[PDB]
Amino acid sequence: LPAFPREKLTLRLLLGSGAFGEVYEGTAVDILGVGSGEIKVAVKTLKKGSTDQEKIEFLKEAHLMSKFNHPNILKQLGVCLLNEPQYIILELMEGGDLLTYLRKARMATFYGPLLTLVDLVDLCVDISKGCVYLERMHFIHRDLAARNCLVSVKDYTSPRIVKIGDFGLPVRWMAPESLMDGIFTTQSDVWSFGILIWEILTLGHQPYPAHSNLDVLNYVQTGGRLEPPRNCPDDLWNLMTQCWAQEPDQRPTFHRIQDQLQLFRNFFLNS
Ligand SMILES: Cc1cc(Nc2nccs2)nc(N2CCC[C@H]2c2cc(-c3nccnc3C)no2)n1
Repeated sequence: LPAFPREKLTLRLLLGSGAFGEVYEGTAVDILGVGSGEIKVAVKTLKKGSTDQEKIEFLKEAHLMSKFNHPNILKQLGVCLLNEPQYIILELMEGGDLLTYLRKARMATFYGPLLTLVDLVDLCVDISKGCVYLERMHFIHRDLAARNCLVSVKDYTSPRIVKIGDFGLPVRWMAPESLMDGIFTTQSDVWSFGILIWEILTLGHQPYPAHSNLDVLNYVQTGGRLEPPRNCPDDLWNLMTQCWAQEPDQRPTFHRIQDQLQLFRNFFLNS
């Protein structure tokens, strides 16, 4: 657990209060090493006067986050758990959640979307590399969706990186086995990854839009799948359908998904 002195941490603005207590944008000194300097950070706080039951949950969250060191997984830089309020220090993803970033790219201008197909494919590659790491760690996320991913930039012209954020009812993202049997495997995360790349390729559309949570479980259990995104490339729709195979055993691995996305990216770039 990366113990960090709260004296080297400064809280500057409030990002929100949708987790344990509040999330702050701040700065940390020497968090990446003694002479590294001041770096921008996100700070997950646990409210002072929190119950023992809440402290243990915060401690669990810090233990899970300490296991992840990958460019496409949100990184925990340090923790302040000796005193109250408790802090979980994270790398700052200034662009916010991927769903909002996608929706704003579609709904901002008249000329066209602020994200091209090649920008979208690179978002899929970034997420799939994060999933390969998780599959290798034998970690099952349980909630892979665009709302649970973060973007490093807020603009649409700078180089960007998408990271898998907060770790796991979200019915539209759940595979059929999770819905009826409560089975949660890396192959059910593969189902969710296909839902997330559909979200990316539609620039933030809600899956199964005409349907409700009860209609979704009925429709999906009986073989019904999402309609293809408008002008979606064939090889991307091929991989999306592979991810939604009724049997988890028939669904491809994350290592295969990364290769197929990489092969499509090369096939697309050569044209
Ligand atoms: C414009 C911005 C940037 C940012 N950046 C962050 N960077 C790191 C953690 S939060 N956060 C935010 N927020 C708005 C709500 C509160 C805070 C937030 C979002 C997340 C998050 N989201 C998706 C997946 N996983 C996580 C942990 N956590 O706090 N708005």
